[PDB]
Amino acid sequence: PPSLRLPVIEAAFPRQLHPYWPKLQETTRTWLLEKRLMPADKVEEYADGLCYTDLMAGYYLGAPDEVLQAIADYSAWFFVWNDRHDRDIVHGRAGAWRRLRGLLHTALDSPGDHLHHEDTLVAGFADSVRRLYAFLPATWNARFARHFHTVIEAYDREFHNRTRGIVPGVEEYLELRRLTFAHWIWTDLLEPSSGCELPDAVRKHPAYRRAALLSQEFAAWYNDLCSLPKEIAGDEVHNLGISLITHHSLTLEEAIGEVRRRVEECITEFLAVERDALRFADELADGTVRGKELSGAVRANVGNMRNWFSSVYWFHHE
Repeated sequence: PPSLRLPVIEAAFPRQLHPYWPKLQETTRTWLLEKRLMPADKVEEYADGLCYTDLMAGYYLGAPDEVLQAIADYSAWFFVWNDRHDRDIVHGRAGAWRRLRGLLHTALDSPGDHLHHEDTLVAGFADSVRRLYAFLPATWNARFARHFHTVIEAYDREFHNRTRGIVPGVEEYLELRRLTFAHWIWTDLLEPSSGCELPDAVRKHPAYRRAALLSQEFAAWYNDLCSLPKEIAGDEVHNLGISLITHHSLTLEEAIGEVRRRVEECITEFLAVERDALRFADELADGTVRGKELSGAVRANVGNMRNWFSSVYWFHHE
């Protein structure tokens, strides 16, 4: 599909695949069934039909197998939560949504108290979170939590928008989508994948931070690009293209053009800033053992920021 083809990705971002990929799919399918997160037909479709675990296998290269599996299971949980959210919206279950919203905040802080919750979606959350908390120091766990609390609240904003038929302005949508897509969660997960919690001064370096953000922007905006045409009109669904059509009087074709332009700007800016981020990685190798460790971690994470582009792109195409 010409609107969806990106010659730069095909030329410049060779696909990578974590060797654990076959076991990843089997184990995630088993986990989804064990936690009763979705019925069998839906679980088989997710793991075996669309093979969603490949998205993670093409992203977090170098992760230990246990970390990758924890990420894939969390990402599978996230898919199920999004489905629940959409269903709550379509059927107006404000009460069930508010309850879930509050339960997820509570379980994020104390997963242990929620492993056997009556709501299997909450129990599955608690199990994934508990597992993700076992890899790095509590400082990383608290950052993941702070970021995820923010994601939950953004889902609540989208709930009220969509149920009341409010289409967010373009700039309002960009900001919200950074939260509902969970940009900063996938960014956080780079660190257990490379075995190192990065100090604030390192991950807040402007080359690292901008590289990290652009990687997520591409994923989110390319997703919106792929799905815009077949989106259901028109006020009760969030998509950059729809905000443009609604608030900028664009036609569908024009909006597709604007979303694609933004996507390409993301790729070309990433190519420029990635080089700065890799230079920073080298600069961290100041001769010491610790410097070598940090340098390798940043280099690995920046490599994965790049891998996300091709993982996302080829997943949509295949």
